Amino acid sequence: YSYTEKKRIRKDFSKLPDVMDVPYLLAIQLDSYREFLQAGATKEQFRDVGLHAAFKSVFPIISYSGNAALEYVGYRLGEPAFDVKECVLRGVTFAVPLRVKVRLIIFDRESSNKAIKDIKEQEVYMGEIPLMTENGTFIINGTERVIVSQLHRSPGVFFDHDRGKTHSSGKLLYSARIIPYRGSWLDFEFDPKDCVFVRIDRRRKLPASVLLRALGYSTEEILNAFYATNVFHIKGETLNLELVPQRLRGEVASIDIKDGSGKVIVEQGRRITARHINQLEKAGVSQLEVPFDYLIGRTIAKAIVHPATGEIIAECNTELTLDLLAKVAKAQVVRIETLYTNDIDCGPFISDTLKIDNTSNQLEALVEIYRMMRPGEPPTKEAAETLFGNLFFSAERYDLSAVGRMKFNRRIGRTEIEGPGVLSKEDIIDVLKTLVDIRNGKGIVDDIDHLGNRRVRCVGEMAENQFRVGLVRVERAVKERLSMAESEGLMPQDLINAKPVAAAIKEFFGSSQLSQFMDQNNPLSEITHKRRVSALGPGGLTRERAGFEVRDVHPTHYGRVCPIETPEGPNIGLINSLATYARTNKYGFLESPYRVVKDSLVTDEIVFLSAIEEADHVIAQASATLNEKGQLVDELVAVRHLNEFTVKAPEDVTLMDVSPKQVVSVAASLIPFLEHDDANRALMGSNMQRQAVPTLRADKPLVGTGMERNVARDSGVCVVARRGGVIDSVDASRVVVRVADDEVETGEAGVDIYNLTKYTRSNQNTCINQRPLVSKGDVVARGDILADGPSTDMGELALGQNMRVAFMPWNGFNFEDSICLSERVVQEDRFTTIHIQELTCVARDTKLGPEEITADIPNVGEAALNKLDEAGIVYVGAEVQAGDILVGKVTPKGETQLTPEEKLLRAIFGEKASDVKDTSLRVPTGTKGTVIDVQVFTRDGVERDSRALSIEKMQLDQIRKDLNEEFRIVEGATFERLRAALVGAKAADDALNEQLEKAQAYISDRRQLLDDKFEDKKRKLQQGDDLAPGVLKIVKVYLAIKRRIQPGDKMAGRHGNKGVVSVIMPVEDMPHDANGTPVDIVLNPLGVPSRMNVGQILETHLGLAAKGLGEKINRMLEEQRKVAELRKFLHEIYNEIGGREENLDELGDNEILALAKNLRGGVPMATPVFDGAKEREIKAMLKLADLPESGQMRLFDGRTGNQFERPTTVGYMYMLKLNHLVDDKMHARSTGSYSLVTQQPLGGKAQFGGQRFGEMEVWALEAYGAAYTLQEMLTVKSDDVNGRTKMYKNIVDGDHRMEAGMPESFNVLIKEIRSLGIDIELET
Amino acid sequence: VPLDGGRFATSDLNDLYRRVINRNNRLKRLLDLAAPDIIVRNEKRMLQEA
Amino acid sequence: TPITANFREGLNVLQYFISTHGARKGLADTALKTANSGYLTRRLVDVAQD
Repeated sequence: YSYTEKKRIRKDFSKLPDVMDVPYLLAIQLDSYREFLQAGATKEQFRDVGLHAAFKSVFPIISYSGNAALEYVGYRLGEPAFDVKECVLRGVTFAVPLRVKVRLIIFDRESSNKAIKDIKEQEVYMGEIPLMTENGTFIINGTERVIVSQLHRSPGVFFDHDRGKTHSSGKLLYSARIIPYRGSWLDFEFDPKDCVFVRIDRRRKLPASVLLRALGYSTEEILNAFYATNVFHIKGETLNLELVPQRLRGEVASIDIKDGSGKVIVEQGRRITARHINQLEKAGVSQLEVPFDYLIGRTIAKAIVHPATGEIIAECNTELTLDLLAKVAKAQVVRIETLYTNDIDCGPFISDTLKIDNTSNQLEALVEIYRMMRPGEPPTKEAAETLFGNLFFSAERYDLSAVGRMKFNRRIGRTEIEGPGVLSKEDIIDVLKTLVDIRNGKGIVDDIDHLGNRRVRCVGEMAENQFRVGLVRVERAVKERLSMAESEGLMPQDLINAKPVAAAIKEFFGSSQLSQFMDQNNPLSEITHKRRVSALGPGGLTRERAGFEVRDVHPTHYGRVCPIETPEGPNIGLINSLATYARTNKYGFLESPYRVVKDSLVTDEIVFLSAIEEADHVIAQASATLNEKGQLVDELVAVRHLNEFTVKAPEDVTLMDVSPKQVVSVAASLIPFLEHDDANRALMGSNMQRQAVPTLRADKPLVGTGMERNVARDSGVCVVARRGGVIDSVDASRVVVRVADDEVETGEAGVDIYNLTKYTRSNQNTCINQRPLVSKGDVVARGDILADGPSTDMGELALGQNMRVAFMPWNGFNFEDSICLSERVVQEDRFTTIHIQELTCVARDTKLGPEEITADIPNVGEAALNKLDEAGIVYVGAEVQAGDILVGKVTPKGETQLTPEEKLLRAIFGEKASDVKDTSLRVPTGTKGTVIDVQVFTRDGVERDSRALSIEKMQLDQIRKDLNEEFRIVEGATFERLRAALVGAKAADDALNEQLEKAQAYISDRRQLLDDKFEDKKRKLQQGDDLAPGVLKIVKVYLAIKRRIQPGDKMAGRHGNKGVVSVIMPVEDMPHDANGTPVDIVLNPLGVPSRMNVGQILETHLGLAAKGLGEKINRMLEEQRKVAELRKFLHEIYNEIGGREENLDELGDNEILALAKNLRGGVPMATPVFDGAKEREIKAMLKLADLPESGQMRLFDGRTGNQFERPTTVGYMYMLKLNHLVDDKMHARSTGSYSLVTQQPLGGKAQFGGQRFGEMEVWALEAYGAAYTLQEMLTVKSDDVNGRTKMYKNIVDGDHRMEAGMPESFNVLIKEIRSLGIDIELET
Repeated sequence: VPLDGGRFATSDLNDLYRRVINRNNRLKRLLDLAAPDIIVRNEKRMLQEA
Repeated sequence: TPITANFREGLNVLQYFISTHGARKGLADTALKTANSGYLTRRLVDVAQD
């Protein structure tokens, strides 16, 4: 029971006990990047991921035709350049120095330990680490950025089953695909002619016999791997067959096998059965008589060379014919060799493909594969043999990660958990053995949608791979330079180049689709964007080639991936957020927590289960019948056995869920009564809370889900007290707390300054401020909330505001989705927001004349001189509007060529001619605001103007007053503790003098540190920034726009109910009750049946009891009731309904008046996403507040005055406001500027706004009988220079006429088609 | 069209026309230098590829 | 096994996961019909203009 909960208590209706608390919502980003840094310095550095792994693979350098070895000793991280607050204003990207220690080992290239030179030099500033902040955001060029996770395929082997798309051969499950981590991939496909074919990562077709010959195996060795060998001998009846009872199972015999010394087995035309199978084991016969006609279908395994003849009479792996017996009979070959064959099962599919290809020799197959990858190349035997061996048998250009070796052993069936990265010869032939088994009917194809086959990357894995591809470029350039140079002639620092390393980091944060801008509107959008994992980007499928399997949900997404949270639009299913209890595995898979269930009771042991291991155990439901003994009392409980939903017995439960909210995400955990809404509205409701704008007044919702408190602490906008203690002094700008003597060090105990940030320009042009909520004299602890950020109220997330809502069609204003508002919603300034716009100006360096920023400009009126200062910067606090100038920038010009019409104008004015033009920055049309801050930037070496000294002086004065204030607190604290130690002065002594000498030396240590903390800060402020070449001074002015709610704005709720305000009606026309309380928002009740959201109505009824009970508490305070009477009323609320009840633990007088004043505007209610209150509990709360349990009441009209016939539903609903203002949507333009090649109107400039007349707009006009209108908006209104000029003059005179003209878009096609040599007779 | 900063922009077609003009002048000046057959067949292909 | 409860009485954690299979497939089709119907009306209007 902390201190922040003593102000506002939220009643929860959760009836299930909590077993595991919600972990850190950003644990997947902090722990993933911590392994990349590895700040821990021990003897054995744990190398699993990060830059330490790349410094161990490419560390040894094998110099060609030389002896130069480089040994990497280690690395050391340096101190940051600037602070997190100084980098956002200067743009230093928060770089981190990278220092590496390399050892130069020289040798005489003699493979001996002679003349060994050991040079140890540590390189400095080799690279720049991003060094993200504590919240997980990256600061790049002063802009906040994040790194989203990537969901791609896991490295390994996968088998596919084509749906008869090759040749309509039914079902073919022989599509084998291997996807390694790095390098080319090899795929095995089956031809429609029952022939195996290997495919390299290129458009080609290679036979399976060439892959076995290139590996080194002959035709006889490869034939033994496909089919087993058999034995045969010619004795007795000219032959003897080795009968195997297992091979003859399921094979029809058309021959006589009556051998066995008068014992018949199978007659002619009899199918062998299980009864005939058992007849062979009891007899034990091994030799049978088979005619020579049956052996024709068989084939030999190896070549048959008789020693008496001396020549090869039968080739290896060749079919048998009638002439082969004639050669074998005369040779009398006692030993006969053949291969296994069976038409019932284990068909020889690969045996027929070996005879199709001419793979006679192993060296002939190596040059054939090299020709397929490079047609027309030189046919060299030594050159082609080196490239093939370095493709699938070398560490270069082929790297298999540890996550791929573990997955490859599980699919094949190997018992080795860890394997080598380079593929072996046994691993290549093992894939072909598993492919032919799935074709015969042994095994099934794998599924690509299973989470066990997918892998979720992190920010630490992408940074390590992008750093390795940049490190190999600097390692290769240093190898070609150090090998041809002497070790004594070349310095160790100049041997390596830091250009490819520093360039790879800059391009990763500026040219990658994953690294994107971070939307900063509300604390809910900050956590959702960091957790959001996408499937697009490098090494993943795009939006077009996805299809329908990737864009669908799989039953394995239970507790790992949110099924309901998905951004609508073109990318539906590709981007999906994680779950609440989602945790990454050791290899990179997703894991979900589960409880251990025994046969008698449920233990408290919580284990994290993977994806592939969840198919064995039976996962029960999160909510089940509990008899207060740990055993399920239900007769049937909903369980999941193998990716299916079915009821099972309670005696078969092995695992149980932790919480029902482990399936939904963080954004979906904030919608109350989610179990009553549809899955379609839950997806749209999760987007309305994401695009929310923080209002001016933050009000906590009356109904919540419980996750609104744990979502503001994890966000970085809230100020959390690190060290608990007594608040010494609090202000609107900073909060200073005094640390207690218990949780403090020996020196500098009470040193903690919390500086609250003011209104700054966010990424989405929204204000961000922090307000204190604690007073002086209140003790705090670790983890308490001192100040809240935007959209936060006392630690609870407050996106929008609440008001009285009704449900009735009011004069058709709420037609389909429109919302009708009253006048009190705009009079109280509830939805009034604050927008912050940034305007920047840069002083270029023209080739004509270089000039800096000067305030004196020619051709200006006296109205601009009063507002503009003498330096050239508008004062802070003026009402800058459209047409007002911000800074003064002169532009030199030449060759004016004054026309005679201009000479007359310059004479009637009297002023002299000025050639310098005025190109100063101004406010765009339709933008009005107030300047709140002005920032200036001066390059290094330039002279500071009168503006750079005004802000710099005010900044150091605030730091000095803040440092002297903290110095006064620690000064009085050291004297108070010293005066509380000795006895009082009246009228040992040596020990007290040492304490006085220690106190004199204590204030000297803080004084010596006072100047060091003040000298370096003055050094950073006086140091100029490294701007881009070609700029002299860059100034940035901020404008504050207070946009009020107006008709046309977009407003929505939390259940996916969008709306546009139509008319702001007065307070008299709104329907009121008998007491005289009018409603503010009127909705449309016709949207409930189609858009099925029952939770929206249950929220309105529950919201009435929250505000209804708040009026009784506020009215009870006005009667001056006793404190003992208020504690009874609070006990009738928390300790009456089912759920959590907390009371009888606070102070009598102090805490009662504090809760009664905070709960006077509504009692906050907590309703879980799946443990919500039933209908009987909602009606019980209305009975306590003396309200009708039906939730409906008849309202009186304000215009006609008559009472309505049917009762309407009233209540309080939490509404939001989306960032869809009409000021940025309304546009209009009559005449503007055009381009050069095509005389078309432009857009995107200061003045713009136009609609593109697409092709579908043309077919709509052709459907009518309109002909003059279609030709007007295609020839006259556009692409006509002389046409628009004469048309504009006809409108001013008052003559509506149109000329034919010529479209400018057609004259371009004529000139471009004539340069090709084609003649066009346009005139004719 | 020049833009801010003293810089200007050139279309991709200006580079193609420049490549075919300079190679045409290299062939227009090698008509009286008694060029052998080894180079008179390759200098024509430089213009055909342009 | 069907879903016994309804929207008023409230769905379970496992019963709500079943309704997501049909909802996501419905939201994925409305994003593809906008491209196929727009492509179908372009081929039919190009043959019925004259």
